[PDB]
Amino acid sequence: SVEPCVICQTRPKNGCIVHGRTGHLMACYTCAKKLKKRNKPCPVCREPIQMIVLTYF
Amino acid sequence: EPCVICQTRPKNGCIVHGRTGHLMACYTCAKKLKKRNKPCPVCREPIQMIVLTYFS
Ligand SMILES: [Zn+2]
Ligand SMILES: [Zn+2]
Ligand SMILES: [Zn+2]
Ligand SMILES: [Zn+2]
Repeated sequence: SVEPCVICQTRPKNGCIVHGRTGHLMACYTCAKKLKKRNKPCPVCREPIQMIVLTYF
Repeated sequence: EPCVICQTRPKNGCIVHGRTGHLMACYTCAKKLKKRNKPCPVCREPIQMIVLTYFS
């Protein structure tokens, strides 16, 4: 999607939530860290945030 | 923004090296690069890991 981060609605989607061989790119990196830090699941699949990847194009 | 290699499939292959990832290629072209021991196209750094990427 060409939309911004689902949480802050301002920063770009650059926080790949990675769980196994798939990642879910919906949030910015800082909002993705905030979810993981507060022990929140992946917004898309509600599966635990195994790791977060600062994504660039 | 199609895959830079096959110019057809979407960019869904996150080349991951450390905590940063470079999203320029599709997953199957990204596998092909890693398989053949080719570096990351963007930074020419080793492909540690490839991630099939999907949006919300
Ligand atoms: Zn955000
Ligand atoms: Zn997920
Ligand atoms: Zn491709
Ligand atoms: Zn790279």
